[PDB]
Amino acid sequence: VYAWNRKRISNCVADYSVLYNLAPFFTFKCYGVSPTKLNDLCFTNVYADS
Amino acid sequence: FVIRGDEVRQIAPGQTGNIADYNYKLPDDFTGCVIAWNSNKLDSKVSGN
Amino acid sequence: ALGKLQDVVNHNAQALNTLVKQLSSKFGAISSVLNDIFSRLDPPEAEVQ
Amino acid sequence: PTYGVGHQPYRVVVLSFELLHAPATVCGPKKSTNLVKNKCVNFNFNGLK
Repeated sequence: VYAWNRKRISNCVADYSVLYNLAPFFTFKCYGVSPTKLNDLCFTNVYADS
Repeated sequence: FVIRGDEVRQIAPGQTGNIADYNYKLPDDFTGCVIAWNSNKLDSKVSGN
Repeated sequence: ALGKLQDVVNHNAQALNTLVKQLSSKFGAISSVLNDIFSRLDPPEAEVQ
Repeated sequence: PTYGVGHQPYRVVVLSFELLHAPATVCGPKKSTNLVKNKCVNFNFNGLK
């Protein structure tokens, strides 16, 4: 957590429905966007912090 | 009905999912209560239910 | 000389321009565009925005 | 592994976005339609409805 990994996501088409519809993740909590609307929107400045 | 343990979040209004879309759908203006409890003791078998 | 009539025309045009300008106000919401609000949030919180 | 819930290790991934204020490079699986001129249509350009 002190050296958390940041990955840039760009120039791809993302299907978040396969992430949402798969059931292993206990917490999928979104703040500024609806979970079900992620497939209907286009984004830039996408970052994954692990 | 009987579902999985992790699928209890999909029994809610406005949700997109597999049992939400193709098995049981709730309306946006739904009123009522959802009850979920574990049934491993009764609805499971060692050979596979 | 004709300041009173031009003043009335100015007030009406300025009131319309201010009324048009007021559409660019978030009013304490995440965005000032309604379509973004629909495209981004679930109906329980999008209704509030 | 012997500890109870609340102390077990959890993997957290934070997805950070920006909303519509730049040209977008990551999009959803929606298919592109043809463009029509001089007609009243309900359009969706990169999430802008």
